[PDB]
Parts: sequence; structure tokens; C-alpha cells
Amino acid sequence: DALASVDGNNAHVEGSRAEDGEMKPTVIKSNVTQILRKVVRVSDTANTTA
Amino acid sequence: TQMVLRAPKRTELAKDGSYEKWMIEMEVGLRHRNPYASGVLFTAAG
Repeated sequence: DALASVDGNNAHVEGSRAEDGEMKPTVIKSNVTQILRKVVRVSDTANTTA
Repeated sequence: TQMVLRAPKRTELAKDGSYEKWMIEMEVGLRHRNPYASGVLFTAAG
């Protein structure tokens, strides 16, 4: 949202449709996805031995 | 006679703020049936 609600002191008048104004956009947050990898190493020299 | 054209009405305008600007317009014209009917005097010397 990024409300950005800094208030301070606010006391306005009817001074002909104040034009300055202010506006904050919506900020974005984007993560990433990691790739895991676990390898196995086994040889028949020991794969058959009980 | 007075030829009227606008007939002032409830006219509003922009705001651009908290105030409320208003106006009243009117379009009017004079008419005389015959110029040689009435008369006028003009004060001066000589």
C-alpha cells in the first residue's frame, strides 16, 4: 500500500481549489525461486555387496 | 421597450477549491417605436 500518512499539521482554507495536492503509487515486491539439486554417486563395485 | 434575451437564471461556475463562485448574466436592448416621437433637450451656451 505505502500509505505514507505523514500528517504533521493540517489546517486548510477555501483558497480556490488548492492544486498542489499529492499522491503516492503502490510499491512492488518481487522475489525469486531457487533450484535445489542433490546428486548421488554409487558404483556397482559396492551396490551389490550386502 | 426593453428587449430581454437571457432572463437571468440559477447560474453556477467552477469551484477549484472550497468556495462557490456564482454569476448573473443578462442581455438587454432598447427599442423605440419612432425616433421622432419623443424629444430631448441639451443644456449648453450659444
